[PDB]
Amino acid sequence: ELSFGARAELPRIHPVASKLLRLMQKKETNLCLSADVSLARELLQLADALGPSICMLKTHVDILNDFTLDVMKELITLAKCHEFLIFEDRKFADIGNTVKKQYEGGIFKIASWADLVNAHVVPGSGVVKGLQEVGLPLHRGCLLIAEMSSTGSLATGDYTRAAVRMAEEHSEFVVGFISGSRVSMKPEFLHLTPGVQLEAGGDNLGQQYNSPQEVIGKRGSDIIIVGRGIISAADRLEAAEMYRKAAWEAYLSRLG
Amino acid sequence: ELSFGARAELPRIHPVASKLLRLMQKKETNLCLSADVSLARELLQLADALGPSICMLKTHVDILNDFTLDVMKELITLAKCHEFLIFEDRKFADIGNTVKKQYEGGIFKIASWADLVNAHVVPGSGVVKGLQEVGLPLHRGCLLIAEMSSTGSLATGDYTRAAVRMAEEHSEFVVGFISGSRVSMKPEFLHLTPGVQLEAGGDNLGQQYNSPQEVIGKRGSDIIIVGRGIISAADRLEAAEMYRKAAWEAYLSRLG
Ligand SMILES: O=C(O)c1cc(=O)[nH]c(=O)n1[C@@H]1O[C@H](COP(=O)(O)O)[C@@H](O)[C@H]1O
Ligand SMILES: O=C(O)c1cc(=O)[nH]c(=O)n1[C@@H]1O[C@H](COP(=O)(O)O)[C@@H](O)[C@H]1O
Repeated sequence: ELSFGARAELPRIHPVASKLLRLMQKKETNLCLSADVSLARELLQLADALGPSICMLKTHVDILNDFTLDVMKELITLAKCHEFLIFEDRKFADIGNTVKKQYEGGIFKIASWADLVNAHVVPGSGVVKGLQEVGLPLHRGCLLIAEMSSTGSLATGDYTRAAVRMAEEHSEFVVGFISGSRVSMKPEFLHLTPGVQLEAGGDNLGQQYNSPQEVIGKRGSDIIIVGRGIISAADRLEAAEMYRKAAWEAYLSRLG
Repeated sequence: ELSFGARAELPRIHPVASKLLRLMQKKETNLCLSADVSLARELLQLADALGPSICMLKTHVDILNDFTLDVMKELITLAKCHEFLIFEDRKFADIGNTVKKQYEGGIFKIASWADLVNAHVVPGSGVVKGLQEVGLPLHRGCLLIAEMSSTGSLATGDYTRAAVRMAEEHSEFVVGFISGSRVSMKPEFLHLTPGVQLEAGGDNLGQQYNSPQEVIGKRGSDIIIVGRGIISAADRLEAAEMYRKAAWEAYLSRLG
């Protein structure tokens, strides 16, 4: 098993994955903050304070009450300053012709500011083809959703195998997965795992939690995605540091 | 098999489905226009001119370059005038806690203006639970995506059966399906079918077309969803009338 720094140099590595893996090793962080807030001021204050602790900030641009492209300009300034990637968790899931417009256009112009986006594989490979026609020219990457954290997920068995095949056949654009575990044996592919908290539990709407030690150490994922475990805490900086140290040590102990 | 007008009166009918079925029978239309345009002025001129020919106008609010809630105010005025429902084709596909915010909030406030939305079933029933916590109080309905028109779709076999079970277990909010065919034997549930053109063919990004006669007459669906077959035509009104007459006759001939 290679370190993040060595994976950053693999011959078939995507440039976006390489940039991410380099800053993960430099900063000793494999934490992605899920910045699940409705106010731009809160998003930007979290990005500034937690920027040093995170490899990635995950957005849902469509829950932000005061979205403007200028808010995203301020977010890019913080991403550059503190060295993290921006991941818009848009979960594209339409025919190729539709997702290309959803990615490039409308009010959000997601491709103009998002290093990474993600897509469901259920529509077939046209979803990836459509996104890549915008994303390849704009030097972006994509994650495919191979497994989900929620109760009753149908992303199991043959579905997960289809997501891995799709990623591997579109390596020019697909840089990894949203998954609960290592699903690809190819080290060029990132595994990002949501549904993470230090304590056992869930929410009232089908979210299920596992610990950083379980998903990084035992299940072999690379990055934890954490929302409420940080966002709902009083001291979001110390919460981020707890998650960072947990995920980083779990990674180091798997490397041996 | 019951007429649309008789289905509108079924004991377990959802009020949104009832309203739709009534106006389909009154206007002799089972055509949903996929208003896949980037300009508000074009969206509104299509809605006004084609309103009499359609039972439903399907939006992708996130490809509209000049979206404002006022544009949607003007669309509701046309929907009320000409009697059609508004369907935002958002394809919610996240955990329940996230989709409730995506549905109610952000810039789009989808639940404030959309009669219908749709959701993927891959995350499990939490997606429906989250949406219904916004949509039930706002008297809205939802369609579940049981089958898709695109090449390589994984929405087949057990997946489609899971979508039908999920819809049937959430009939307070779920009013039907996006499907290629009749998938539910319960007549209270609408079947809407995209991937429709009069001529054989497809697009370059995995879209596949079938005719109105095939999907309404042979496959037993209720409503055709048509985008480019109308939108790319020179005379969009005459194109809409051709699709309307095709879908309506296919429906009548299945009734006998
Ligand atoms: O794509 C995602 O990040 C995602 C996939 C998934 O399977 N589960 C999942 O929870 N998510 C997202 O990750 C975040 C989880 O947030 P918390 O449950 O608050 O930690 C939310 O923003 C979800 O939308
Ligand atoms: O939910 C949808 O309407 C949808 C589901 C599906 O399986 N296939 C599909 O084409 N659609 C949508 O229906 C429309 C099809 O447009 P045309 O291919 O131009 O007729 C697009 O807006 C798609 O996003």
